[PDB]
Amino acid sequence: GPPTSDDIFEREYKYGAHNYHPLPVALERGKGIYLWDVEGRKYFDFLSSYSAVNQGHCHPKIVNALKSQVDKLTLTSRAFYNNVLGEYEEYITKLFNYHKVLPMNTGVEAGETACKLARKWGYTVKGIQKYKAKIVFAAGNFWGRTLSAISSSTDPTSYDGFGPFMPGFDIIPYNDLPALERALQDPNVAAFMVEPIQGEAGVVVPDPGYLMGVRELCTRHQVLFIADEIQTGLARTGRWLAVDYENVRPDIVLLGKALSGGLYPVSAVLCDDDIMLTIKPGEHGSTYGGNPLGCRVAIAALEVLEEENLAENADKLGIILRNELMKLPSDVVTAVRGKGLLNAIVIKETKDWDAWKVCLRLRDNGLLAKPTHGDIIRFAPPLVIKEDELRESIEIINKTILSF
Amino acid sequence: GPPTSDDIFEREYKYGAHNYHPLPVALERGKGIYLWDVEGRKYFDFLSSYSAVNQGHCHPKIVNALKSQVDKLTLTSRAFYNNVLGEYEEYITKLFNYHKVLPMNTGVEAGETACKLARKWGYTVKGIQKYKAKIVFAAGNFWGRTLSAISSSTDPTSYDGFGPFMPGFDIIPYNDLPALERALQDPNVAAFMVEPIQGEAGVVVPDPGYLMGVRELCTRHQVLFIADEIQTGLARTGRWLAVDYENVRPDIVLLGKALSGGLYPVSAVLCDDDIMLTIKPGEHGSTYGGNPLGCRVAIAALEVLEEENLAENADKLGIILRNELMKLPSDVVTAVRGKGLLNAIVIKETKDWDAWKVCLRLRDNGLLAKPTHGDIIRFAPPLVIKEDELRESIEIINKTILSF
Ligand SMILES: *C(=O)[C@H](C1=C(N)C[C@@H](C(=O)O)C1)C(F)(F)F
Repeated sequence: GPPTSDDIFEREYKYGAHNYHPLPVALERGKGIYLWDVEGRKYFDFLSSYSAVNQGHCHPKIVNALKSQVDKLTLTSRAFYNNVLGEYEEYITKLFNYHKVLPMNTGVEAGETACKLARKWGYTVKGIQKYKAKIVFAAGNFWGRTLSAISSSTDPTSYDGFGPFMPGFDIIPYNDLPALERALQDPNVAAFMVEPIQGEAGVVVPDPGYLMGVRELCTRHQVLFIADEIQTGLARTGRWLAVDYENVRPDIVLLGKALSGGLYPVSAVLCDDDIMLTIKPGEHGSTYGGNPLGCRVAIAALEVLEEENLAENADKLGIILRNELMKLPSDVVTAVRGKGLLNAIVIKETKDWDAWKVCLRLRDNGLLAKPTHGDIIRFAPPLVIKEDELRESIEIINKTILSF
Repeated sequence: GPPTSDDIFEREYKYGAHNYHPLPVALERGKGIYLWDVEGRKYFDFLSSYSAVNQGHCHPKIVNALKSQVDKLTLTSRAFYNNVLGEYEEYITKLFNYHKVLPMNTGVEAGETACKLARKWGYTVKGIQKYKAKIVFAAGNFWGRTLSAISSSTDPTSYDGFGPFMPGFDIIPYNDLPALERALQDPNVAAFMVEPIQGEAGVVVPDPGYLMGVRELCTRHQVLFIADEIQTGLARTGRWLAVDYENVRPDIVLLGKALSGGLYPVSAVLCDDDIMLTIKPGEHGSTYGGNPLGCRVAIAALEVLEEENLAENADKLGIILRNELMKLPSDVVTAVRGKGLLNAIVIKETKDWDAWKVCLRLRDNGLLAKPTHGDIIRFAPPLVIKEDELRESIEIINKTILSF
């Protein structure tokens, strides 16, 4: 017969690096909001592959886009033109209202690209002396695992044993406009990179007016505002971009994860000509960036978000979800936070009760969620979920919580 | 009607970043060794998407693996297990005879992973003081476009304007064993990372015995030998790994590009337990790394290379290609170099005549190649090419080169 779940666990333990400690579930099929493991059990997916499958698993429109293109052409490299890339470029730039896009594959590649743009613009436009340019980041940030990305992290698990670290990266507290203003007094700062909601830190939502104040300070001091929307973008928080809640237009927007509906690693860096064109031909690239197969699925993934009005659904259903989670007792859950369908709860963890235990029992009751800290659980189902599916999930959550 | 080639160029110029200056040809289909542009013209592909379509464009076996899996499950994220990853991990580790593999998406992510492994092993096993670890690179190296990767580059187009740079990277000449021996006197060196053939630098082939000498010096001084085979591996030079020509075993091997046959960004870091397990759960990863869709594609891509004996074909046909190119007059072609089907010619560049114009005319005569410097042209067709097709291509190259 086929492998069991324990077969799958031990094969990976023997032949794969040990860089992850996954929840013990061996999944074999996904469709829409549901996942199935190899034993045939069905689960509500309340992680959405860290918001990569906003459109649900294996969305038919995106799948058909991939199957149509894979028989024609999948990779020319950027040494030549292909017929798909410019169609995607015109589409995504008009959708988010920026001049240009630079295509990359993974989220951390988008962030590295943004750092390279900020520095090159800092030297060639702002007039910073080489190589004194600084980029400011917020404590709690997460944007990947390259040496550069971990050099801006305040989490020791990310950076311990991996130094020495990239110079020119400064860290300030999140949700702290006076701290930002102080940092931007230095004219060698080229950019501030920030998540409009910090996902990895525990769905940390900054105070109203924070994004508007970041925009005001960056513009005043001639500093690029880089908004990392790789997790928060693409309807997850109830808008095309989380910055849309305060009408804020960043200088550079990063997109990734759900840009492909989970079918292909596609990321994007959006900005206007005066920034984008500081990088000349030959000065930045990627083998697979902008390939025609990824472009076709990104177009379809974006079309799904717009056609099915998933931002409106995430906003309306997130209100219901937060409202129902807030009914849970306050000797069990200490806080409920989030926007749209990016939410989290904080449990009152004791010496013998934590969030990993809760998620194990949620899995036993047919709902998959992952804990982000010893006391925080994220709830992020695909945006295609309907109200009755959500209420059935809320039921599983309520029953699981108080069954402790 | 459909966009013309000029339409396609103009649209990318308007909506896409200008980080590339591609050869002006607009492809819409490819299969095997051939590409078709939107006007319907047919071309020999002598770039193979930088050796990512070693198996030829749209290889039916790889396409079938992608189409079969895209219906089932494409991305769970590493928070859970999927049933495919461990089958791939077992397959690739047994094929290359290393204990373990760490899956990533792009080549530069694999190189970043190797640098992190080297540093972590350097501090936790070798005993180097934090954070004094060094990694030595060879001048001319290329391993991607992150801030860390360009920090080791000697090509100003890669790094100029993008600093300040990552510390702890040292540079020595390529193909220079005395220089490596002198560099490895520093006990703080954790690793030497090197390409068995430098592709981006213009297909620079080191002297016989270089790789053996590298392995000897790295072992003698307790330094990790990291072999970057993202371009040279996977039958391109006539072996599973280019280091097989000298039968040496690196401590870490990097694979990328053709690991998917061009259908998906998949890369891999191979090494034994003593190195791999220095990275603990939660200390490294990637959203799309190890997803089931990429794994299914990679298994099929590797099976194609094995089943069709593409290494043997590249070895046999590459010597024919080089011998025929060497018959051109020295007034025109000053050097021919390569291994297997990774080859280049050096032309006698004048002020009126350069590699770009040769490649423009090659395109006019039905063959696509790209210059890597003003006087170097790479010739690297897919490894499924047949001898008669190669000889037809050689006639095109002869006619084009001698037509000036
Ligand atoms: C691949 O072997 C190599 C290239 C990269 N690496 C990135 C790609 C690009 O710049 O788009 C080209 C080379 F050396 F060109 F072949």
